Amino acid sequence: AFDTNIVTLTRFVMEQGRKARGTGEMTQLLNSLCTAVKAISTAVRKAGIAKLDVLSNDLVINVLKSSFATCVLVTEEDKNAIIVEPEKRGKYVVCFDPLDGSSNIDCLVSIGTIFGIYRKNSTDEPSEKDALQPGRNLVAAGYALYGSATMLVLAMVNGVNCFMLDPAIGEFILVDRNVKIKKKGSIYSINEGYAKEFDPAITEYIQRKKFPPDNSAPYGARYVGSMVADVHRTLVYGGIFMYPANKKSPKGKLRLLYECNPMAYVMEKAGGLATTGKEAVLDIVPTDIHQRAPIILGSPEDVTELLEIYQKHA
Amino acid sequence: FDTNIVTLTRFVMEQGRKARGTGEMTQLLNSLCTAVKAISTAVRKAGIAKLDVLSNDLVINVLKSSFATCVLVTEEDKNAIIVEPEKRGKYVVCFDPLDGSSNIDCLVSIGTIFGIYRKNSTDEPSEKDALQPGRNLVAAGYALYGSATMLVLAMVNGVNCFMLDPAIGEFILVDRNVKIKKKGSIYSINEGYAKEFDPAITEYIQRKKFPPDNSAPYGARYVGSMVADVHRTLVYGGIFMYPANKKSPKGKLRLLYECNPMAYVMEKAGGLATTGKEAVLDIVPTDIHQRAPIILGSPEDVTELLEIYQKHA
Amino acid sequence: FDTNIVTLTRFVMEQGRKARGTGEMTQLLNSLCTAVKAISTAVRKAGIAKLDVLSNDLVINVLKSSFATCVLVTEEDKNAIIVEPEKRGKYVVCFDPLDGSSNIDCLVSIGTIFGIYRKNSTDEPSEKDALQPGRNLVAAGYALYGSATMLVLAMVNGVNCFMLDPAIGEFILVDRNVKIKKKGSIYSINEGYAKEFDPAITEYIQRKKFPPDNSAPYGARYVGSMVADVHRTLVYGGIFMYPANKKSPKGKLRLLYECNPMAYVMEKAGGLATTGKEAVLDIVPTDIHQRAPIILGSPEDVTELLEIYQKHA
Amino acid sequence: AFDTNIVTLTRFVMEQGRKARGTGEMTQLLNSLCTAVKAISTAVRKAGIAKLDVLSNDLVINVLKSSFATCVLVTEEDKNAIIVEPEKRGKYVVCFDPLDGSSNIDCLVSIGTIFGIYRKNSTDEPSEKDALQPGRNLVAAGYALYGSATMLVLAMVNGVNCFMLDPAIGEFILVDRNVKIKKKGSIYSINEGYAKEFDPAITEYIQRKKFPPDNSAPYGARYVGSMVADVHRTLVYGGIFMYPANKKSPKGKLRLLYECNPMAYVMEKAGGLATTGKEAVLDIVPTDIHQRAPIILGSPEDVTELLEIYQKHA
Ligand SMILES: O=P(O)(O)OC[C@H]1O[C@](O)(CO)[C@@H](O)[C@@H]1O
Ligand SMILES: O=P(O)(O)OC[C@H]1O[C@](O)(CO)[C@@H](O)[C@@H]1O
Ligand SMILES: O=P(O)(O)OC[C@H]1O[C@](O)(CO)[C@@H](O)[C@@H]1O
Ligand SMILES: O=P(O)(O)OC[C@H]1O[C@](O)(CO)[C@@H](O)[C@@H]1O
Ligand SMILES: O=P(O)(O)OC[C@H]1O[C@](O)(CO)[C@@H](O)[C@@H]1O
Ligand SMILES: O=P(O)(O)OC[C@H]1O[C@](O)(CO)[C@@H](O)[C@@H]1O
Repeated sequence: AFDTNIVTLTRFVMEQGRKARGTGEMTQLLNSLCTAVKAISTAVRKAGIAKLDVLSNDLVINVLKSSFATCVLVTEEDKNAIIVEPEKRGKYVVCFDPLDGSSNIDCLVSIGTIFGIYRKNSTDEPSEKDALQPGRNLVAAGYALYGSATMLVLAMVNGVNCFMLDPAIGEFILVDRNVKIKKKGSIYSINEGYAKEFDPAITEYIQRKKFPPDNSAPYGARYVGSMVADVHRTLVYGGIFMYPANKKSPKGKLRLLYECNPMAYVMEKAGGLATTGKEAVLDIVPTDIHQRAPIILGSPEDVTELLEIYQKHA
Repeated sequence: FDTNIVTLTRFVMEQGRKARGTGEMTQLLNSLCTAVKAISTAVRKAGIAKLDVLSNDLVINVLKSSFATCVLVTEEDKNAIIVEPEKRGKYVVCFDPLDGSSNIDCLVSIGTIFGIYRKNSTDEPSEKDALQPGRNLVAAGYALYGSATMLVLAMVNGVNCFMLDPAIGEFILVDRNVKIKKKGSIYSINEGYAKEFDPAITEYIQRKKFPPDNSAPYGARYVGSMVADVHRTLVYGGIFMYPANKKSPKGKLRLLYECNPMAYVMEKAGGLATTGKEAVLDIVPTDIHQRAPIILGSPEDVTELLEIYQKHA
Repeated sequence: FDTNIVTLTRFVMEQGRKARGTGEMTQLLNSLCTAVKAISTAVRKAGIAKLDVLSNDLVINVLKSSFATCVLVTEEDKNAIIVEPEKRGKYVVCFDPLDGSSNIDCLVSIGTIFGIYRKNSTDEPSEKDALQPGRNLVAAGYALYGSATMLVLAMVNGVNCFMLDPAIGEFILVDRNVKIKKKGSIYSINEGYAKEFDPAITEYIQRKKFPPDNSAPYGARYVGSMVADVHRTLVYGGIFMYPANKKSPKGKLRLLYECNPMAYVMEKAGGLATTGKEAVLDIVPTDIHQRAPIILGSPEDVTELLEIYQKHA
Repeated sequence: AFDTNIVTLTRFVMEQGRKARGTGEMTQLLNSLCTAVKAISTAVRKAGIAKLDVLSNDLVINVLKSSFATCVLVTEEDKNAIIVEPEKRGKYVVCFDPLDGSSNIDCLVSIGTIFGIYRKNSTDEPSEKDALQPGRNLVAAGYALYGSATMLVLAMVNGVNCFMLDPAIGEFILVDRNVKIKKKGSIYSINEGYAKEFDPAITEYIQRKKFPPDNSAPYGARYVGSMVADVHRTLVYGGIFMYPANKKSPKGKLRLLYECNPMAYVMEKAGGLATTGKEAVLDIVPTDIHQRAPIILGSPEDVTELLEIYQKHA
């Protein structure tokens, strides 16, 4: 044991970013983010022995500004975009959900940090307009799951890679390289306590998973109620995850910039699909930083089956 | 930096003192905690570089070494393990060393479940000493390997929750005399089995989604890991169900080391635990690996479901 | 991933079983290990963001809570602590909770030293029960907080060394029945006290540097922390000295909780421990904070120095 | 607790290196080195539960080459300088002692990693000649002490800073900023088992510390027998550390490039002095990568007192 050739997230992003002639900024940005992720992981691991959304928020803003790689930051927590001080500005726009579903801590349900990184393209002064790009423009996106293990999943133009935090050295080690989702899965994930408010396409799809017409075995249902936990299971095991709109949350619950679009970019770089039920989530041009969206994502055939049922109903 | 920390060892030692006992339960839970920490560290790095097997070996070894056990029943072993005379003590332990190990690929929280009986007869230790009603467990609980490692322990005196402090390797008392909510707002079941359900489960699920008294509908959650789902049911209230579907008409979950521990914890917290026909804890087992249907959780929610079972007679 | 790990708790429990005892020594060293891990974590981050005090409070609390002690003697406390009747057990423990705490500024390895006696009288617990010859300790040792945390434990059966595995928070048996080398090649003393030495220490130091039989000279090492210097003397052999200099003419180090533990460990490993006039362990103490001169280490090296003390009469 | 504004070694070197318009290479180099330091720290912390000089060596070479910041590496272990593959070359020369005094592990004596970093100045092809610069040219030097805590001490042109590894997050936190050694100390550190072979200046100096002519209190002696442990005590507490030549190790024992010169640069940036007894260690132009040297270092007045005794004797 004592491996002499550790592949850390920093080393990985460097061996790619160097083959691309990049300015070192991305490595710094993500190395910073990793420091915040280990700090939150440790706090969550001791939380009952020991508001954490708020402390997590502050920590992520402070390591991102000190990376000297960012210029506009968008949080769930902060009402308006944070524009970084000129001395510390670099060229990226980061949109992040710092501690997704923090009420789930009480029940020890695995929660996560979700992030999306854009490059600032304009010549003008950093404003929140720099944050209003469609998901399609993301240069990197991902999440950190704080579970039985801490996994950082990073998607960049070349594919999805998983890194697991080795607790003894405080480093994310590359554990799965260029991940791809199954074509067709066997689990559907949706909160069925909203049955009453679902649209017809949704309702027909669930019945087809439970009562397969085709008289195969019905799908298994799974719903942790933590988006990072449910998307991680959908990525490694396959299947479909659905948070559509239901009358009483008419534009969906999840936020387009820092929950839906990071997950949709990961899904797509893994060979999966992500849609509202009408358009692809990554093509939506955002008009508000806290804009909400329906999302259905997962294995290509499963999503395509629900898209055909949506087509049928309009 | 807190100087009078209550650890699981201090806690169990002071309760045992009141029994005017031998010290054997404290030796036992002390050893079990060593195994729990080692499985926790293993799951935390399961990826960097099967586990159910090592977990099984580890729990058996630390328990044989405690000088507190005489019969051991594992999910992994066809027959009960009888402890060597020189290491025998008075307890029978039935445990599931790493429930739903397949779940580790997806980072789903899993855990160790255990039930401890006292051997009461004078003849040689055997499987029959483990074939007691769950109502006769002297202690039970589970360790959850999740974003934090938690050990929940129920004994005659209540349910207490201990969190592993990873900096000093000790389980610290963080929650005392846990009691479940009387009525919750979450139902937990694998609805992919919908065609396989019976009339009462099906009518109950339906009235959760479409509430007759025009109430708020229940939220649904189903992690797919018994320890995670039951832990949320304990701290948040609600109902968790794994009834008989026709592919598992006795139920899926095993009575001695999955259903009975969890049911003993639920009833100690003021919750209820039923098959839909009898109390889980009052079933008299005939095979150490027999399965049972389970419905457990907040009292009003489980009663409601029991009233749909009997309004269906 | 090793499934039958020998922890200090398993080790002490199986030896105690042979005594047909009460289980009290195991309760005691189990609690002391909880305190040792917490002091270890504290020293490892002493810088990020006094400690002798918290260390002292922590050792007293875990010991009062073990139900195994009745008198406690600390470096930090003017008088012996008598344990409350409801928590009293049979042992007297004298300990130094964080020896040479000033050394932490320089990252010098420091440690906890302890000696355990059995209270033998029938009258109420008092300081007099701690005023026994070191020869009558039933167990002694130290925990070194260094690049690794090590607990060295000596009891009637030998010296064993246990290393803290920081991933599972358990002390693992890594070295069994440690015996010192008969003759070593390192002498350890604070030579800045050179004018204060006596004739025999001065002639001995001189013959280490300029060996009369034209031998190899000894290496000198002096960490300035009793636990580090004595630990190197145990694993590597040699001699360690803190004789009386005229500013400390009784010696500096305290008999009950620094000299006697270390001397009991040395004699159990086959080493010797002297003041230069008597065996340290046979001194009958009159004050719980009295000091003594100490010279301990490999048998041939300590004898040689004893022959320069008597060739000086 | 849970501090939201953690100052890590990476953040520190970045906030300096950015004010200097540097290429990001130094941050990468030292971030790499920190990964190797945490890995060795953890191995040493479990060594008895569990050649490590050799494994440590390999790990340090592999993280340095992957930093894309180095071109020539010099180790105690390897006979000749390691020239890095063109794809991975950057501009620094690193000379390192990977696990100083590894025999001291058996006795749990604190040992360390020592490093010196030069910039390659030549226009020619990386060779070991790039490593043969006098200590005066070092752009950064330092050490990692694996003790009761792991401390990384880093000296750069601006001063000496201490960082302590926080074990829970795997990060070196800045704990002492712009450190300076005491002018005059009260401890002298030398292996006096060599008394017989010392030169007259040394011998006179030790007697003056034990039998102060001036009839003050004699100095205290301390000698751990681990250079990193003894230099760290000399830096924080003051005093003098001496490893001169004694007949049977006639050019000193310690190596000029990766033991003496990193320590001499730290001492001097802390306001201390480091000398052979004849010249300043940092002005010696090395001719062999494994060249040995006398070194006496510590508080300015203490070293100056021994230098005057050396002057007297020639
Ligand atoms: O209770 P609901 O409405 O099903 O919410 C679940 C969703 O809410 C969150 O907890 C926060 O958005 C997500 O992690 C998850 O996908
Ligand atoms: O020390 P003993 O003999 O094992 O007795 C402990 C008994 O006390 C309890 O801890 C509660 O009084 C029980 O769980 C157990 O049966
Ligand atoms: O996939 P299913 O059929 O819903 O079963 C999940 C159940 O099985 C297990 O994975 C193993 O018993 C449990 O942890 C869990 O409650
Ligand atoms: O369990 P008890 O009564 O405390 O006895 C333990 C005794 O056994 C030993 O561990 C060795 O036989 C002693 O150190 C101690 O006095
Ligand atoms: O500075 P001195 O006088 O050599 O004393 C060092 C001794 O004092 C202590 O620091 C405290 O007793 C010991 O650890 C050590 O052996
Ligand atoms: O035994 P000696 O000759 O005093 O050697 C001590 C020196 O050797 C080393 O162990 C290795 O060079 C150093 O850490 C230390 O300064």
